[PDB]
Amino acid sequence: MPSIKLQSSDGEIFEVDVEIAKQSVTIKTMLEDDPVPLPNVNAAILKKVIQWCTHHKDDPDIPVWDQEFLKVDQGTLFELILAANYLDIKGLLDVTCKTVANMIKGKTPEEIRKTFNIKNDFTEEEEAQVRKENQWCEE
Amino acid sequence: AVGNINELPENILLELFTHVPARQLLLNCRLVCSLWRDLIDLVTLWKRKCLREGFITEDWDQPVADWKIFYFLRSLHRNLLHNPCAEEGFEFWSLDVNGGDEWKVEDLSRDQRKEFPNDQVKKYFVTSYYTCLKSQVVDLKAEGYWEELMDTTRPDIEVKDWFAARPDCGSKYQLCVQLLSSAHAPLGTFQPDPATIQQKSDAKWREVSHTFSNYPPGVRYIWFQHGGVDTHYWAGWYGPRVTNSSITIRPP
Repeated sequence: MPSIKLQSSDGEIFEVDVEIAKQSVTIKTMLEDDPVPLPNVNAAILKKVIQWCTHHKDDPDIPVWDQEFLKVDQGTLFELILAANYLDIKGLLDVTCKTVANMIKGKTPEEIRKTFNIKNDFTEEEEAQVRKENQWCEE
Repeated sequence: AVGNINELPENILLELFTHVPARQLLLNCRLVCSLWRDLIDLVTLWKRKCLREGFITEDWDQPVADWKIFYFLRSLHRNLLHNPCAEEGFEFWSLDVNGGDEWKVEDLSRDQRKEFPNDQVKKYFVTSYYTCLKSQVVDLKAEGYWEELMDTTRPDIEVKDWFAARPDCGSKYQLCVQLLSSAHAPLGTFQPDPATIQQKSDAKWREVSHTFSNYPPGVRYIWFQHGGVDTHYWAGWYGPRVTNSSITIRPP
């Protein structure tokens, strides 16, 4: 009202209030008579992005709503971060990045590795070298 | 699909680390794997935590030996002296000597408020006609400066204080600041030369200032004491006035 058309990576087209879909600084710039295409964002992920943006269109410590909305699996979080990054939507980049950062809080190295299924790259002498460099910072 | 946090772009991983409290990044996250260790040891992560929190801007143009250190110290930076202007009476201060008609608290003139390059000094402490001294001890650990930070980095310790005394004043302004060990044993003392104190005793607000550098390992407390010591010639009902005292720890 007026509305622009957005094509996801897997065919599906979407239309959106032009001023809601300008929380993205990427598309904002592109507007300056087709459908704009988005290689890196698929349907599942694009739908949540316009959603997050419509809820946040009227707007001037992670709001309750943002927390429930983001109660998804690691993998779709990751893709959320990426779209946010590619579309350049600061607000969304920030809560997603925080939400992932909150899963790193309070945990040991082994506990972090396990949450994200990361393999210990390290030799035991490389580990010991890292604790040494962290001397200034321990109690 | 991204099937693992480490398939994210480096730039995003940096962005994530940004939101992890720094202490935890260093102790826990440098250990998770070698990618994380390499990423966390880049200047750019810290450089831009600093930016997200106001400690610096785009026009930052000074060499910084270690950005992790720089970051923590700026993050902890604030006056470590409680109730330095007299917004809450004598709370937090020991009236070590409280002679005469005693220490008072009183309001600054709107004219005298300008003499501070802060708008936010609205009161002072003033001494009586006999000697009056007060004190406060800073507990470094308890203010966020853990031990190995003090010992390893030896960050600069900056002390300031403002007073006003007439040249003719019946009691002379005095200031002593000592660094102290875990035993409360002195590890460096500062008193300003009395000559340059008398020089500052026109009737206006003057700063006095000092920075301790290269102090030894072991510093756990700082003792700060000030007031007026009686000259023994009467010259009025009050002596030095003092306010806006401060102690901070700055990136060295």
